[PDB]
Parts: sequence; structure tokens; C-alpha cells
Amino acid sequence: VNEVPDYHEDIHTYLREMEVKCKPKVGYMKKQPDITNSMRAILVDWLVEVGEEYKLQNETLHLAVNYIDRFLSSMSVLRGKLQLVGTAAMLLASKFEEIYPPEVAEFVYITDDTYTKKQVLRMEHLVLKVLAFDLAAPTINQFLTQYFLHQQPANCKVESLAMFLGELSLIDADPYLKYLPSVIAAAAFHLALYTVTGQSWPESLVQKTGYTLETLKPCLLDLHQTYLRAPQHAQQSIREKYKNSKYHGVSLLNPPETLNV
Amino acid sequence: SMENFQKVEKIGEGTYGVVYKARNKLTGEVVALKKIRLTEGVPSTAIREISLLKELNHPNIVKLLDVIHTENKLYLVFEFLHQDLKKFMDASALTGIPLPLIKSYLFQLLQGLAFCHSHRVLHRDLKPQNLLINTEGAIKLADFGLARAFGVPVRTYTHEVVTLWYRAPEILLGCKYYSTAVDIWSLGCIFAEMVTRRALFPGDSEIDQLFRIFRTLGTPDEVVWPGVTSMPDYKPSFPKWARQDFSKVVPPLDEDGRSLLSQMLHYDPNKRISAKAALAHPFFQDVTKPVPHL
Ligand SMILES: CN1CC[C@H](c2c(O)cc(O)c3c(=O)cc(-c4ccccc4Cl)oc23)[C@@H](O)C1
Repeated sequence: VNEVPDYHEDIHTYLREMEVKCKPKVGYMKKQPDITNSMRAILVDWLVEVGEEYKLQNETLHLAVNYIDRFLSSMSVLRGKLQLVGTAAMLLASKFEEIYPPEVAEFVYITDDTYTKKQVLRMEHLVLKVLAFDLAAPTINQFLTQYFLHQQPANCKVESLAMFLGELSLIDADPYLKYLPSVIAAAAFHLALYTVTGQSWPESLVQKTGYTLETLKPCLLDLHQTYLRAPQHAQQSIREKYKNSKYHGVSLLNPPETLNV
Repeated sequence: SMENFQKVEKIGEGTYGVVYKARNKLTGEVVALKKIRLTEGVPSTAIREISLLKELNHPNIVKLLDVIHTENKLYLVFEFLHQDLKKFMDASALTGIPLPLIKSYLFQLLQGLAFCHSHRVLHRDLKPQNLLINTEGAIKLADFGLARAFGVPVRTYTHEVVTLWYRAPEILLGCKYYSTAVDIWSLGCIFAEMVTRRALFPGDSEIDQLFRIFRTLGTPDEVVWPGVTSMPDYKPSFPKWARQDFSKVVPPLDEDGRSLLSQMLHYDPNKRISAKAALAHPFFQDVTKPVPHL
């Protein structure tokens, strides 16, 4: 009943439909005159530190990034305000998802007093207006946790490695904005299963999702590279975080050299 | 914004804010305006209520029509329903609710609740003040101020949740996880209450509430509920009351009614009946949609 037997299929079907409606414009960054994929990566890395510092759920981090990419799909923003957008998104996601969200004042403290409390609150209001209050978005995590119920048997390092790979994908708009959450999660799950145990994307997940190694191949190739170069990336807060034993030190495992795919 | 609406009457108030009955001057539609209380920006209860009610579109769930967000007020505009089930039960204190209408209302509540659970929403505050009825025979789930979107499988959510009288035992016993089963417990307590016109477990503290449940259904052990004696707030010193026969718990109720009620109130959340499955129960074989008799 914690795995809702009479409803998980209805729920899966619904999240699939909703991820298409909540999807950012794939080409948004080209149409922003003052910001870049590189500035967005600094921002998301910063939100990972904030989440680690205040002990936030991973789901909160994923929703914040969804709200930010949708906002920037419709609104032009100057470089000096990108952090204000991000701070309001993180506050809204916390309110939606957390049992105990940080107070507004704690969100003003972590911007190093770049902004006022009045500015954070106004921006909260503007983000709600732009997204029209549609805040219950599908994330990579909502799909991953469902996919995990198909391990034979459950393996804790597979689970945390998949979380880690999915979380790395949030940093780099190119290429990952072109893939749906459910697809990034299938790729991350296969790669984690293969890296740890040598098994592959199972048949039961083909029956549930319609996805095969064939259809997942492009995303899986992009994701494999990201994993190989991850120690070289300019942003490292995700790697620091997954050293911790709460996540079974999975950021220490060694990526495989090939996939055979 | 509110220029199209003419306020007619204040009909309720509480911690949340206040509700008015109102009329659209141009279309004629009668609406409820729920004005939200405004510290810490927009409250999380309203963020959740608005985003989830925008996704949920079903004849036995209250319909959110519009949101008016002035930057100093927040009004939710709803389709209007005339009375709550609490006020109807009190007004039927003289000779009670006919059995066809009790069947219709429970059948409708199960449709609406199945729709929430199919869309990954727990209500977490089902009780007769939050269930609304109209003049045409309908009943609908309302007040999504405590609701939450859940993942599969669930994780740990807020412990201070259902109103005490309608609160499931897995919450009272401090379990790490709860799920769709908590909403079914509440509806089972509401089913009893419509048949008898008084609450089934009217406790005045968490511990009193547990003991009242145990005195009716019997104190659970490892046989009826695997893992119960290993739960954070389980005391070995709990008294061992005997299970009462169900014909004594709700005397006026026929055999089919009793079978359904017992499956709604099963101790182990894993055996407790789902809303979706309950619609097929034989208790509903002859179900209609009568209008309220008052
Ligand atoms: C404490 N809760 C109670 C329910 C209340 C609420 C809703 O959420 C949504 C609604 O569409 C309505 C409505 O159309 C009429 C009434 C009502 C009827 C008769 C008497 C009193 C009232 Cl308030 O309430 C509604 C909810 O917001 C507050």
C-alpha cells in the first residue's frame, strides 16, 4: 500500500501526460540576450549547495529547476537578476514539497544580501503569475522511484547512483532540455544498473513504459559522456554531495568504459 | 477583478480566511469566493490547494473556476454548493437519513476519492464539514487546504494530519509512512456517522482515541496486523479488549453494509479496501441518485 498497487499505473499514465504540458522551450537560451548555459550551470550548482546546507529533499531541487526553466522560457532576465529568480523558485518548491521549509529570512541570508526581503517576495508573486500556479510538475525522481520497484532484488547502490546521474543532468541545459524527465530517468536507471551489477533495462520496464534500449540510445550516449567527464566539470557540488554515506558514497564508483549497445 | 461579482452573504469563517456566497453580474452564475488570509509570502496551504485543484476535474470534487491574485488579496472562485453534510445530519436529527440517499452519497464520495488517488493526491482532512451538497442530489469533496501530492512509493510526510475523530490508527501509532488508506479510514468513520447521526470514535486526546478504536474493533496483535507491536508509539502495556461483533457496532445496518464497513475499517493498511475496489461492492447493486429530502 506504500507502493499503491491499485493506482501506480493510473499515476504513471498521468505523469507521462503532465510532463509534456510542463516542458520548457528547448531553444530558450538562444533567445535570452544577457544569459547563457554557463550562467545557468553556476545557478543550479548553487541551489545544490543550498539544498545540502538546509537539508532539503532532492525532489525540492528538481522542482525548483523545473520552475526556473519554465520562467525563462517566457521572460527575459538580466544576469544580475538570475539569482533572484532562482531564490524565489527554491522558496516556492520548499513550500510545496517540504514538511519544514526554511523561512523567507533564511533565503535572504544565503543571497549574501545581494537582494532585499521585499524583492524576494515580489519575485515569488511574479513566478506564480507566470506559471499560473501549476507547480505539481513531474520530475526525474517521480519516475526513478517507480522504476526502482522493478529491481530483482533491490540494491541500494543502484538506487543512489541513478539519483546521482539524474541530478548531474540538471546542470547542463545543452543537451538535457531536449529530453523528457521519464527518458532521462530510464537512461540513468540503465546506466546505474549496468555500472553496478552488469544487468540491463529489464523487460518489465519495457512493458510499463514502451521504452527500449533502442529508443533510449541518444540520451544514454549523452549521459555516459557526462558521467566520464564529471570529475573534470567546472561545477562539482553534486560530486561532493554524493561522497556522503547517506548516498552510499556512489560518486566514488568508477564509470564503465563502454556500454555494448 | 472583483468588479463582476456581487457579494450576497458571508457563509463561513476560520483559520483559512472567510467564504462568501456571490453572484456574477453578467452571466448570473452563483459562486463561492474563498478569501485567503495574509509574514512569509503566499502560504503553503494556498499554494498546494490551488495547484492541485487546477489539475482535478471531476463531478464529485469541488470545481475551481478562477484565481484573483491582487498582490494584497487572494480569492479562489468556486462553483457554489448550498450546505455541508454536518449541517444536513443535524437537520435530519429528527428521524434520520433514508438508506437510498446514504448509498448515493457514499458511492459519490468513493468516485471522487478514487479520482484523487489516481492523480497522486491525498486529501488528509475528510469529515462532514468538508463535504458539500446541492439541491440536485450531488455531494463533493472540498477543502484541499491540507492535501498533498505524493510519490510512488510514498515517503515520510507531515504527522499532524487528519482531524482526530477521523484519524487512522497508523497515524496515531506514529508510523514512518502512510498512504491512500488514511483517506479510506475517514470515509468509513463518515459512513457509520451517516447511518447513526453521531461520530463513531469521539475521542478527546490521541490516547483516548486509540482506546476507543480498540474497544470497538479489538486491540490489534501480530496476527490481525503484522508489525503493529514494533511501531514507534505502540505500548506493550496497552489493554487487550475483545473484538466486538459488527452487528452491535452499527445495529440498523444490513449484511452488505456491514461487510463494506468492516473492509473500510481493517487495521492493517495493506488489507484495507481501496476506493476503486469499493465501487464494485454489492452494497451498491441498487444505487440511485435521489435529491436531498429536506
Ligand atoms: C472549512 N472549509 C469548508 C468548505 C469550504 C468550501 C470550499 O473549499 C469550496 C467550495 O466550493 C465551497 C462552497 O461552494 C460552499 C461552502 C459552504 C457551504 C455552506 C456553508 C458554509 C460553506 Cl463555507 O464552502 C466551500 C472550504 O474552503 C472551507
